[PDB]
Amino acid sequence: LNGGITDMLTELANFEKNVSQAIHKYNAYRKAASVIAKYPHKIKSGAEAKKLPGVGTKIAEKIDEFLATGKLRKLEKIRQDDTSSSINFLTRVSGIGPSAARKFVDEGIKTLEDLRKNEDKLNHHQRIGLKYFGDFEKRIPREEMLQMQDIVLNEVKKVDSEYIATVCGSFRRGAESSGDMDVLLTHPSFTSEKLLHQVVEQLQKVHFITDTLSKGETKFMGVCQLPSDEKEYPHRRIDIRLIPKDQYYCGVLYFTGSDIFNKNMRAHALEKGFTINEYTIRPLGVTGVAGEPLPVDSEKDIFDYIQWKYREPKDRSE
DNA sequence: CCGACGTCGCATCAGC
DNA sequence: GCTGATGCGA
DNA sequence: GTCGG
Ligand SMILES: Nc1ccn([C@H]2C[C@H](O)[C@@H](COP(=O)(O)NP(=O)(O)OP(=O)(O)O)O2)c(=O)n1
Ligand SMILES: [Mg+2]
Ligand code: NA
Ligand code: NA
Repeated sequence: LNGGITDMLTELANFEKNVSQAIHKYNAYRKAASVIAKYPHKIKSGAEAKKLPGVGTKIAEKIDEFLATGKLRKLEKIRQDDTSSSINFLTRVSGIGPSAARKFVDEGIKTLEDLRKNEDKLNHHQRIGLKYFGDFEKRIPREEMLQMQDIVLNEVKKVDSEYIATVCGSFRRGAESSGDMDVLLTHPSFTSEKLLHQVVEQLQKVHFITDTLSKGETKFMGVCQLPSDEKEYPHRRIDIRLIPKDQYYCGVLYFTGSDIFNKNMRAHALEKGFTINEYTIRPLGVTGVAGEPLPVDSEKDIFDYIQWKYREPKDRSE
């Protein structure tokens, strides 16, 4: 409905993050683009827009300019700027953030072609990002996510039948496609008071996991691909997080999302005397002092503690 | 007016 | 060599 | 850039 406005605010958001290194301004523009994306009328003026939470004076002014001229001078200008447009573009490679993109552009390295002929100036993550630049920008249809899930749940059970693994994120909520696969792993032997490596190893042995971005005792980030004389599947981003059993369901709730649904839930639990981080749910004592983590054995437990009726993953976009 | 705005695991760098 | 900081993508 | 104490 207001596609021109929300694209403009998303573009400005990227320049803030990537060129100006102004992360809070990036988040501001994104919040503004979001609140406007959901607004159920075609906007007529910046003043109409300013009524929304996240839209302030300068964005109301920007909308005014867009509506009257169909563009924004400042944006048109930065788009045409070689240095800035190249900086913003390089950050599309995974592992090249604002700072590595600035340095490349400083020394004349501006395009994927230039990155291709300068491998030795790329760290390991950035090579993998460049290798899969196009793949990493595709979404994953549900059907492939389900085949991916089949492999992961199978290999994980085969390594030790007492692992518990859950694929979270937009997939756990039932979305028709997904940007990545987030797997949450726990084992009854691991609580708060080798397990990851065994799983990653087995997924590599069956050639499901094809590259490693980073790997510690608790978190793996990397790349995987379904088996193929039909055209091969795109490489996909996979994360595997190993979480102590007593924190597993807080992890699951959180890494299931949505973004927005998380936020309300956290707020609802405040205005109920509980604090929910990704790890624990804790009570707030009569003056804001957090007490001990409360036992949690399922998602539902958390929902009870704060008297909300267990909400299905599919019903969690807010 | 003026500070918050999410917090953290891992890879790699910067300082010693 | 060791420790803390910073970049990055969550 | 926006919000709010
Ligand atoms: N800023 C953020 C980002 C993520 N999250 C939580 C909720 C998300 O569903 C979950 C995973 O983040 P995500 O993978 O970027 N988004 P999600 O999987 O829901 O959708 P897609 O990856 O399919 O685009 O972490 C959050 O609470 N705040
Ligand atoms: Mg996701
Ligand atoms: Na990047
Ligand atoms: Na990016």
